[PDB]
Amino acid sequence: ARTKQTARK
Amino acid sequence: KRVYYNKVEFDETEFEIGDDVYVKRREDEDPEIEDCQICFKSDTNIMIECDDCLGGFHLKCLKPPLKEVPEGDWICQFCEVKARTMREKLLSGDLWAARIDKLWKEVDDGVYWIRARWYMIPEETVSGRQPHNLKRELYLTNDFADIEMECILRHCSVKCPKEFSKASNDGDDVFLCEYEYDVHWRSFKRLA
Ligand SMILES: [Zn+2]
Ligand SMILES: [Zn+2]
Repeated sequence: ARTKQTARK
Repeated sequence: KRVYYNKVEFDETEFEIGDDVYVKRREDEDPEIEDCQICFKSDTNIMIECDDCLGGFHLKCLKPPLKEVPEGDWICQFCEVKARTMREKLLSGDLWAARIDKLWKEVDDGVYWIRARWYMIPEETVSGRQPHNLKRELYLTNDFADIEMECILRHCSVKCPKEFSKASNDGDDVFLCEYEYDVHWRSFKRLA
């Protein structure tokens, strides 16, 4: 499963 | 009349031939972080993404709660039973994605442009999404257009099949592209 980011790349 | 470049710094961002970008065409918020679809409260707890609805879910908020990010396939309870981000807008057909084919400065006015090679979401092909498609999957068309660099929103990251699964932690702007789609012939060819 993919994760949700905590900040933009 | 045109000066072509391999790469251009535009608004302090470097753009290069082969880059993938979100585009808002002339004729047509950007949140960093999505809410959990269960608690809707900010948290340090790891949030995962449903393969189907692409919604966000805290691990600790699942029933039963998970300790670790599940490896491989995962869908949430809602899909089990059966502001928008830029990626969400793309996948709903409310903005564009393109690969940068060319970059140039227009000599007459000094304005910077790209030649965009459009991606297309499966829904927008006449035959539509197929069961084997992934939700983050795009096709690279043979449609091209001249687009002002001012119309570029920001980079996204489009992965070949060999590199897509390994990009599972790389954020909201990661997409899969395996095929070139010729819109006229309605036919597919591997990019590989
Ligand atoms: Zn939660
Ligand atoms: Zn879901």
